[PDB]
Amino acid sequence: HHHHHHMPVGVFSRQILKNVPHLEVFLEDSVVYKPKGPEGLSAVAGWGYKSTARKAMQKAREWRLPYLALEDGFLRSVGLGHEAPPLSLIVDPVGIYYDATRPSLLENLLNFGGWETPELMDQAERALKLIRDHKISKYNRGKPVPRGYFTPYRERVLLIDQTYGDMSVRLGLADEDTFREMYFAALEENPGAEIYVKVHPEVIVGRKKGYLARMKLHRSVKVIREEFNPVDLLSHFDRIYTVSSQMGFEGLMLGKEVICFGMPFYAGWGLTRDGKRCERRKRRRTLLELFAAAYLLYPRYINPATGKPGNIFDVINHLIG
Ligand SMILES: Nc1ccn([C@@H]2O[C@H](COP(=O)(O)O)[C@@H](O)[C@H]2O)c(=O)n1
Ligand SMILES: [Cl-]
Ligand SMILES: [Mg+2]
Repeated sequence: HHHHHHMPVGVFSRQILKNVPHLEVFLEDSVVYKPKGPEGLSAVAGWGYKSTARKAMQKAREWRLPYLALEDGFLRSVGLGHEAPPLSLIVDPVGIYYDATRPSLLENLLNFGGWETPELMDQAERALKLIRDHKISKYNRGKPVPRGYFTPYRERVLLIDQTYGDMSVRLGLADEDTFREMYFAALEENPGAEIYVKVHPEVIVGRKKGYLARMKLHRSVKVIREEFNPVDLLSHFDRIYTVSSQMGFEGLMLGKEVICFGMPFYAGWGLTRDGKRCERRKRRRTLLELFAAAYLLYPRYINPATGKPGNIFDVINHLIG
């Protein structure tokens, strides 16, 4: 009893526990809704930058309590956010991975270490191979790219579109017009190539609007609105253009050349071609090291079969079946 406490985490939105019934399992603490004061609390938590989340941040500030930034894990589910609960959860008491304006737990892991062991790196190799072999991604919904869709050996590049309102854009040091710059930069650099734009799945299903999807591009540009498996789609390109999408890291995991126009969580470590700078990120990292911290250590996994705390391999085995 000396090594544990009964001090719960405060939240200011009932929507968190609604969308994540196993929230307390992820947090390893109890949750309480709208506490009137800090006494008895071990932290406050919020989801993204919605109104209620910013109120939680303010209370953390007021009360001098840690603020836990909660997000869906990098491996989330078989289905989009509105289809099922998340299979892993990111819980960041420092900042949040997509916010390049401050440190985050993930950035701290990458900068200063404390975790690189032969045993962990072996696990990372195993998990990375399984994800590549089984074409696993965040949502695991898309269909395969049929043979004949792409012309063999034809030069082509891929631009990744995102959802309007994505906080990772502006907190990744970019803005709405960065997507237009990314497009014309790709044109100028690849005069002989075909240009493909992949619309975000949430925009395909009509729940959100996109940046590039709303633009009027040259008729020769091929805008993809079919719901292809993203890692299957990526296999048909060598060079990827992205502002701040997680799909850029999925491309990096497949060894593609990733040109970043924002500063996402995986940029600034020496593995990407960066149009932005982040002086706070100093240590160079290999892909395996970046993957180990970002996918194995940083998220909190549940064993989908038991509802109890687990690891990345529990979710992988669940996604395969
Ligand atoms: N244009 C896009 C952007 C993202 N995605 C998928 O959605 C996930 C989340 O991407 P965002 O970071 O852009 O929301 C990606 O890791 C990828 O699996 C996609 O399939 N097509
Ligand atoms: Cl919230
Ligand atoms: Mg998203």
